[PDB]
Parts: sequence; structure tokens; C-alpha cells
Amino acid sequence: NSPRIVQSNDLTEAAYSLSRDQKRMLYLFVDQIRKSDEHDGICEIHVAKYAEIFGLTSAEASKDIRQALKSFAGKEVVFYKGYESFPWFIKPAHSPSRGLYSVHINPYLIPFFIGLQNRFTQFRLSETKEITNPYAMRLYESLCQYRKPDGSGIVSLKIDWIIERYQLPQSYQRMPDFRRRFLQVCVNEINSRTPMRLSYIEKKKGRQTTHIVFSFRDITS
DNA sequence: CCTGTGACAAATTGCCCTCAG
DNA sequence: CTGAGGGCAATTTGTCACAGG
Ligand SMILES: [Mg+2]
Repeated sequence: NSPRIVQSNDLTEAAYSLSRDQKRMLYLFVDQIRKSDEHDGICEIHVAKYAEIFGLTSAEASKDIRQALKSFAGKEVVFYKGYESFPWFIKPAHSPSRGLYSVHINPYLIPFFIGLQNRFTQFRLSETKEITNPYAMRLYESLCQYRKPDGSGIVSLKIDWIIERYQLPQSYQRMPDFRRRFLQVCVNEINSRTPMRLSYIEKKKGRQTTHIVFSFRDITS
């Protein structure tokens, strides 16, 4: 039953750092954007509906959905084919009434959310909601960019490019760490908490790894 | 140069309780 | 009963020294 989340490939591949909680909210606006046209670009958020859709308590849910908002100040996203740096909101959010929050999306993002009828990413929210780690979030998010209908696919990604688009810590430049605190972690989270069955092999030129080749079956078979 | 691992610091997790309405 | 607050211990995340190929 989770609402199918349908995003521009543009989005799937862009450069931003958002928290777990924050990306969670990301999925929710773009849905309200999808029932929008010729838009105003304002979005409502209902605390009760959050803690039902993400299995939280009323009280904890209202922490997650407050802090996150304050830490959208500053947050940007860079678009590429291009070096076009954008910003998430224009006025901060607020709650006219008890429980509802009205955010104000930069309406110069609307077409970058509908993108193109040619190339776009889809998935259902049910897949992703038991992920704690966000980097795991971006990955499954891209991994779906390539899924063919039966739930399977293949892809090679390049380390210099994962670092940019997903915008990871500088200390991960050394691979020994990269594979410890990002690689084995995000493959373990996905292959545990989602309906996907992953594995990986490294692509090495010379004395250095450079690509990761991701390869996945829908666990449903 | 490459790597893996330990140890320490700094940020998250979910869980707890107060209080106003 | 709800949600706007304060606080938390345990684990998960970011860093870097050191040992060997
Ligand atoms: Mg929380």
C-alpha cells in the first residue's frame, strides 16, 4: 500500500546531503507535488499521518519533523550536463495549527520533479522505510533507476562519482575505510530491510579500485 | 604506494518523562 | 487523548595511528 514514489532521474542523481529523517520527508512532498499541476508549491505535513506511515510515536515523530526542518536552512542541491546549484526552501516552515506544518518549496524545482516522460525512476515507499542509514537510501534510490520490470538489473558505478553525488565524508577517500563504514554497511542494510538481493564486485585498474559493479535480484523469486 | 584493524571522538538511534491544552 | 519540550544510554558513524605486502 505505500504510495508509488515517482522521481526524475535528475533527482535520483544529484548532489546533496540530507539526513535520514529529511530524505524521508523528501519522498512525501514530491507525492503532493505529483497531485499538483501552474502550481503554488506549498505542502502540508500531518504529524499523525507521519507516525502512521513510518510507524512512529506521536511524540518522537514531532521531534523528527522539527529538527529536520530547522536543518533545511543551509541545505543545497547541485544539478548536472551542468553545475547549477539550488536551494531547498525560500521561507522557513511553520505550523498555523497544532500538528500541521506548511513548507514552501522553491518552485524552480517543480519541473525537475516531474522531469521527462522519457527517463525517470520509480519505486514504492514500502521498499525503503526500514533503512536507518541515508547513504543506503541514495543507493537503492539509484539502483532502482536501472531496474527492469521483473525486479532485477545490473550497474557499474565509479567511486569519484559516488563521492560527489551522494556527498560523503572526506575521510572515505581511503578505500580501507570506504569499504568499512560505507560499502559493507549499505549493502547489509539493503539486503536485510528491503525486498532486494544484492552483491558486488570491485573494478580495478592498476593499483587502485575505481568502480563497483552492483548486481541484484528481486528477492521475490 | 596498497591495504585491514583498533581506538578515540563525535553524531545518531530509539526510548523515557514533563506539561499545556 | 495529542503533540511541543527536555533528557538519555547504546550503537552506529567518522577519523586516524600502526603493521605488513
Ligand atoms: Mg526520532
